[PDB]
Amino acid sequence: SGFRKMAFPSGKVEGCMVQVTCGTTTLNGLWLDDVVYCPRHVICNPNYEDLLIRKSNHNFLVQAGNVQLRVIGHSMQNCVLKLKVDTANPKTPKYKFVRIQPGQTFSVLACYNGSPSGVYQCAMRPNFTIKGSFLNGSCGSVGFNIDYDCVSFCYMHHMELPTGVHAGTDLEGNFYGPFVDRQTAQAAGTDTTITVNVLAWLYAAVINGDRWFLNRFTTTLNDFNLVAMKYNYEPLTQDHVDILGPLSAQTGIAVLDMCASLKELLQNGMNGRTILGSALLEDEFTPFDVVRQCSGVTF
Amino acid sequence: SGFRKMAFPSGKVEGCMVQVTCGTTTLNGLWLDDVVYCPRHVICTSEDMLNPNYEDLLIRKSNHNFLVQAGNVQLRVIGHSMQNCVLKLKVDTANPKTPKYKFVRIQPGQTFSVLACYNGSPSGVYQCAMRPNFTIKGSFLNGSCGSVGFNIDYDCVSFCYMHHMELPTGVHAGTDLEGNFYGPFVDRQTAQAAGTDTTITVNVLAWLYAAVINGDRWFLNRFTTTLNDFNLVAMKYNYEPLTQDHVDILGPLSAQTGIAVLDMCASLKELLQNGMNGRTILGSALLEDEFTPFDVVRQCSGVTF
Ligand SMILES: O=C1N(c2cncc3ccccc23)CC[C@@]1(O)c1cccc(Cl)c1
Ligand SMILES: O=C1N(c2cncc3ccccc23)CC[C@@]1(O)c1cccc(Cl)c1
Ligand SMILES: [Cl-]
Ligand SMILES: [Cl-]
Ligand SMILES: [Cl-]
Repeated sequence: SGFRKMAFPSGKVEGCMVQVTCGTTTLNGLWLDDVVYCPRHVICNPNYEDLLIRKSNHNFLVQAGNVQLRVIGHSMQNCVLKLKVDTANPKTPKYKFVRIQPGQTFSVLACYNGSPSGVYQCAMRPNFTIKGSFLNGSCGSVGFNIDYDCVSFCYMHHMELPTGVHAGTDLEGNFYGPFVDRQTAQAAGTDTTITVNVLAWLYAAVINGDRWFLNRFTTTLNDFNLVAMKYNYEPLTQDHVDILGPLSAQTGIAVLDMCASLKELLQNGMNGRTILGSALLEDEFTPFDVVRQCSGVTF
Repeated sequence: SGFRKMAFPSGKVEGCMVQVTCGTTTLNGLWLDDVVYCPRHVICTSEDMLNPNYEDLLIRKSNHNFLVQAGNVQLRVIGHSMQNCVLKLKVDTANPKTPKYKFVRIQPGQTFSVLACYNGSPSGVYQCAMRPNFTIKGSFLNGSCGSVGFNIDYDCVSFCYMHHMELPTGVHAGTDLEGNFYGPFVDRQTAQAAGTDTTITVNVLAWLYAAVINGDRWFLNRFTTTLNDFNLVAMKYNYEPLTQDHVDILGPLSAQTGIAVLDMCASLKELLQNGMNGRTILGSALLEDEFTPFDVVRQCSGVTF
């Protein structure tokens, strides 16, 4: 029993975190094989090709623990700088670089000066930002998922927006969201609630014995989406209904039967009650996260 | 900016998790140097659990009855002893991944990270607090016994909890790493229940100071309170009494924000009376009590917004 916001074990990622320094800027890098990946803004309206051409290998100081790595090459890929080093990381895990979609969750290993400080779970919001917990010096911290023994790196931290939310790239340097890596007026767009995730969390509550919100009613996909659009909820697709199939079979509550429960919660509120210790509808657990936590999958 | 329920990086603890098997029972062990620590109920069957005589069950076991697996490697047990509700298995290999560590017993209200494990394999990490009724609100399934709670301030891991059981309300009970249970619990299948739980007042105040640091002040008021009047009100909402020690501990946060502890107490009194009226504090519609004053200082900026 119990249901917590759970992150993946961070050990395989901790063994990859390094400190990158260029002039006065210090941030975090990810050391995989003989390459250190970090935000390109470590070098400085920026013309990154012009700033980079003026740098030599010895201008980049890379520290792994109490050991200085020597940079033997450098290149830029989108908004990420790739620093070739002479030493392959002996702690390099089995890994892939994957780009995630809004609604997907991942673990973040927040780092300062190449040293991991904490791990938390979060979701890529529909507006492509993350509601993270980052201070200055956290740039280069990464987001990941673990599948069997393979680490899938999906996020690298670059900046904080004026509302306190965060923006970054995948490990190929492509931003999530209409953001740019420069000091200019940028803002998070209007956000929405991840509907399939709220439904998954309602199924996690039922499995754990919280059933007060269930009702005898069902709905159609179209009627549910007309209601959900009114409350700034993301549209629910047939793919989402299909993905919730296993949870629907385990609890005996059809997906549109759970949608009718959700419609009632949106129109009436919780009336002083809580679901899994929360007075708000939680949207940062995916259907797979619910299945994994209620089954004990290990890595 | 931002405020998340943050766990310590689990790598130093992952390298210590092993699987312990005795007969038909399998659970998790913590391998530090040449000793594997695990719940003593690994020697019990389901029937034994009503009134187990652990001394009588243990005397019938030999070293070779304990199977310890670290990854895909079998460790050899060369000795065994019981210390309170923990079994200590001496092995013939020191763990090369043993971090710098201490065993610490914590008090109610303290927080810690939990590395939940099944078959000696880590599955996830989350943040917890020792409730005032000495239970923890964890996420544990059968097979998670032996999973541990810890903190990693600096490079040293302080082990504070080892998981032993789930109570009928779905909450969890366990011991420190010397095998002493937190609370009035026993490792017996006897009728046991969590006592009435309360809210950790000093932690809610710490979290209100975190909200002020992150730029929010909507909940503040022009009032103050005496400590005694605050406690008379707090007890009516099932909040733990706030002591002079708690007021002292909140001193640094009070100095950073410019809000006296007793002025923050008046704000808490008003929130209890009025609710949030559709508003949130750090993204929550409930008052959060699983962040300590120390956690707030560790996570938040030193410069208030
Ligand atoms: O947003 C930024 N940083 C920051 C990142 N994360 C948290 C912060 C908290 C507080 C202050 C800054 C934070 C660090 C670099 C930064 O100022 C910047 C500026 C322009 C473009 C880019 Cl890509 C990055
Ligand atoms: O509570 C217990 N366990 C469990 C531990 N954690 C989560 C569980 C979830 C679901 C079922 C059991 C869980 C495993 C051993 C257990 O049945 C037991 C019984 C009596 C005393 C003791 Cl010390 C331990
Ligand atoms: Cl609601
Ligand atoms: Cl010791
Ligand atoms: Cl303590």
